[PDB]
Amino acid sequence: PRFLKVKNWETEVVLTDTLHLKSTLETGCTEYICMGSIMHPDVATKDQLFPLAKEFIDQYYSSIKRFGSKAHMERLEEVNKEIDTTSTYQLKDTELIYGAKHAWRNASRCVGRIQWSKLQVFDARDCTTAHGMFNYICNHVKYATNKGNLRSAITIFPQRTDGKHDFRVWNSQLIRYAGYKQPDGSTLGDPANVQFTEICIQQGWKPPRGRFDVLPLLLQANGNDPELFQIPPELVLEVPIRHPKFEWFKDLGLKWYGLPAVSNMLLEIGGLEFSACPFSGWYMGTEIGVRDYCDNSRYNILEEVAKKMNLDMRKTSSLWKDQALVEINIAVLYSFQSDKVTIVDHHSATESFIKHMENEYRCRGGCPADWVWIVPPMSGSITPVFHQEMLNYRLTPSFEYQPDPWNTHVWK
Amino acid sequence: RFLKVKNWETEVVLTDTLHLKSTLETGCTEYICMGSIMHPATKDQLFPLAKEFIDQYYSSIKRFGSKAHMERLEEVNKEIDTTSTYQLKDTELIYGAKHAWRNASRCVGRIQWSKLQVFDARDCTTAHGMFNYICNHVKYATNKGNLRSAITIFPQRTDGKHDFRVWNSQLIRYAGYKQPDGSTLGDPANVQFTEICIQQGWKPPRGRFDVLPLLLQANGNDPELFQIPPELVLEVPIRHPKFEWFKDLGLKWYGLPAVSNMLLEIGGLEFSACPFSGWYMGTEIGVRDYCDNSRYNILEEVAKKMNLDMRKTSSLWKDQALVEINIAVLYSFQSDKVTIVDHHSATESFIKHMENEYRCRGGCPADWVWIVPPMSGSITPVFHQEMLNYRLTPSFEYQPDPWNTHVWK
Ligand code: HEM
Ligand code: HEM
Ligand SMILES: CCCOc1ccc(-c2ccc3c(C)cc(N)nc3c2)cc1CN
Ligand SMILES: CCCOc1ccc(-c2ccc3c(C)cc(N)nc3c2)cc1CN
Ligand SMILES: CCCOc1ccc(-c2ccc3c(C)cc(N)nc3c2)cc1CN
Ligand SMILES: CCCOc1ccc(-c2ccc3c(C)cc(N)nc3c2)cc1CN
Ligand SMILES: [Zn+2]
Repeated sequence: PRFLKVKNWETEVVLTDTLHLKSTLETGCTEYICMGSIMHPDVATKDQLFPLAKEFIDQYYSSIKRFGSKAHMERLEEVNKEIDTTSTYQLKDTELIYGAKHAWRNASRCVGRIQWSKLQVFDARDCTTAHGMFNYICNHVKYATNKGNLRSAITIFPQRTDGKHDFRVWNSQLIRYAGYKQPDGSTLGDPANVQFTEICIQQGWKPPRGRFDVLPLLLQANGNDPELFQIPPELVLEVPIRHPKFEWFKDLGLKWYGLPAVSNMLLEIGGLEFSACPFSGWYMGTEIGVRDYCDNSRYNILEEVAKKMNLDMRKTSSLWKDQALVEINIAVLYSFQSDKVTIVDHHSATESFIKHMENEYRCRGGCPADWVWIVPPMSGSITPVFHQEMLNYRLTPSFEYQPDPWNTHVWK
Repeated sequence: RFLKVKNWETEVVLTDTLHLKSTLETGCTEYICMGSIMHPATKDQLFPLAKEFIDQYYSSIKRFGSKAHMERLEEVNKEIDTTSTYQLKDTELIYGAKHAWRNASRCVGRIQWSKLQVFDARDCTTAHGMFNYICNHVKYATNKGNLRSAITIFPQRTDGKHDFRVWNSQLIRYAGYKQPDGSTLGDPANVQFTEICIQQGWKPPRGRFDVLPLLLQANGNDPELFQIPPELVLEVPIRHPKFEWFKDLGLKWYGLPAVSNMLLEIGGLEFSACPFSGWYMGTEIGVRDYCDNSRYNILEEVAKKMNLDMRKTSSLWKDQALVEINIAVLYSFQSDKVTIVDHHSATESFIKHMENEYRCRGGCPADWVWIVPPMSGSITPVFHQEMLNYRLTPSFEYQPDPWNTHVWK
């Protein structure tokens, strides 16, 4: 079965996927089970690495329309000799850039991929220490932020060698707010970040103990113990959240940071593993997790918004949760737009993704897409991705999950 | 292998063993997942299918290996030998029909699966008799607004040239007419079937909420038209608890969702006509796609009457009007005492249902893509619930529309 077809049930457009033939790794599904809603369903040896590097180099020389050329054959022989004599190899700058852009292009869960070719790639493979990691990360944050006109970027630190000298960013994102578990069980700040917050304090961080404390960077170079650094506050662009109609919404005291920069994933290119590779874009409004904050000793933001809206909160069928959720998302978009900080709403983002997906089917022969993650977390059926059938499969280069470094790190 | 499913809000982990019993394919492979794709016998093949079903029936009544289990297997085997098919016992039909619902991975309403009223219509021979059985189904299931789940099962497929079919997609739906300009009077989802009914002799009233006639096919014959008696069709005028102008939109909907175009498979037997009904979850009610005027959706018109800024999508006017429409649907059914469930309560019930099924059955096949409601997904408890999807039998299946296969006479 060389071709697979997907249908859009609103428009009746049918697209034909051949790209899936290049899929490399297992999905977790079988002919008898689907694991599509499952969150996640020793270094490479010499013999394991030869074919993975050849596949990548072949793909690279095809993309630049030099497949089979003298340069292609010479590059292949060079890589083969490096693996034979050193058990690994080094990517050229061009291949690194190509590989990072294509890991984004291949990210089946990412709705923002129409932008994939504009990624700014910062080569930090000469970095040797956590201070140098901090320098690279500050420059990335400053460049990507661009005074609110956000630019997508990735910074790539040295690849894994024996697995005992890994570079890692222990933060899950470069910018996130601390959370503090109180003795009485309540949470101050962002509840998602309580474990990592406790690690930072344990490493020596003196917490301000506020609602929106930007966490320090915890940076690990060359397998050494990680080191704490404070991001300069002038580099952290933030948006106060207010509402175009509800005067009281600003009184909730909410703000969010402008730059989503995920820093705990692994970038895999040609069998090489870049365990420190923070990448950033701009937000879709629904992602901003200000909803889980506590306004007082007992109430969510969602509950507190509904209470200030004078909604009936005794029955679920009044849809007070739905009403409040819409208004919170209105406030997020209004505030970012008012402050001229790049943000995209879920209608625009999904409409762009469908245009992206069609272009990729036409020009590339397919587009791996994970419906469970592409459909936004609200108003699903009124966005164009809901009635769009998708095929999910794993192409390389790719971004991958990796274990939390505190679970594996051997402390010096 | 046992497979774990995790809820990422509660951290509850359930262990799935039931998927090891599934025998039908899902469409996915090791290299490609097709979870968002909508649609991914002979004498010689029938008895293994029948044996598998008879086995699980007698296992379910804790009489596996019993004398009656063996005799029934011997009876079914002889009957396939001599007649190329077999007939289910009344008890087996009821078990089979209930477990087809129990196994419907896309249905969020399955906490109710064992309370299903099963109507045996296997003695039916004509479209007039189908009409009678269907009228009795509608009347019983409607129950003056205290809706009750029911299925009516017509005779099984024989050689494939004598199928019983309900040509309607639901027992009760509104007509939809192609307007001279291009807009739509009535339900846009039903324009094609409406044209079929008009071609078949139906005289259309050409309003916004014309209940379609039943188009009924018995024994492979040409289908016949019938008008459901209007007093059997319970309807709810849609109004809003805050917006007094909502009732001026003139919208209404019918109370009884009764899907009639799917195929029920039990023990290798195929029941091509088997309309089943329950009650609505409010988000299902497709009143959103109606046209108020010559150019505007109900969604666009509701946003207008709400005085929202409709020039930019980031004002979220679509999301705001959608919530208000769904508030009005629920308020209206509740005000008229017609059974309805909101998507918060329904998904909460389904999580409890999963817990029950993992405890007593070792798993629950679930299709996340279809279980998560079409609005406010992540603030319902199913969003963060991992699910395993697999195909068990008895099951409800899709089948082609009869007007693509039927040869007229
Ligand atoms: C430019 C604007 C971008 C937007 C609007 C965007 C949007 C999104 C959204 C909404 C998600 C799902 C979020 C969730 O479920 O919580 C996502 C996931 C993801 N994005 Fe993008 N994204 C952008 C840029 C990027 C870039 C620059 C990269 C990498 C170079 C990237 C890689 C990924 C990956 C790997 C995932 C999946 C993470 C996982 O599997 O856990 N994105 N994106
Ligand atoms: C009792 C109240 C019930 C509720 C609230 C309910 C709810 C739902 C919903 C919301 C869907 C998906 C809707 C959509 O995607 O448009 C669905 C699918 C389905 N339901 Fe239920 N349901 C109920 C009863 C039943 C009964 C009694 C049966 C059969 C005996 C049944 C069989 C199915 C099947 C087979 C599907 C999937 C159809 C397909 O795969 O295309 N449901 N249900
Ligand atoms: C905790 C389970 C959810 O996992 C997730 C969920 C989302 C993303 C993610 C990654 C990159 C993004 C970029 C560059 C821009 C943007 N607007 N959004 C992003 C969202 C990562 C992970 C895993 N680190
Ligand atoms: C270790 C991180 C814990 O946080 C987590 C953990 C898990 C999920 C989660 C789980 C299931 C999802 C499904 C089925 C679809 C989707 N589109 N997204 C999901 C996101 C989010 C968060 C963030 N609260
Ligand atoms: C048109 C594409 C989607 O297909 C669908 C979508 C939904 C259902 C369905 C079936 C039975 C239901 C019952 C008994 C109650 C209820 N409240 N809802 C139901 C919804 C069927 C089909 C197959 N036609
Ligand atoms: C011939 C029937 C035409 O109507 C149709 C046809 C198709 C779908 C449809 C398509 C894809 C869906 C996905 C990926 C998830 C989900 N949860 N639901 C879906 C429903 C609905 C309708 C109802 N308008
Ligand atoms: Zn799958």
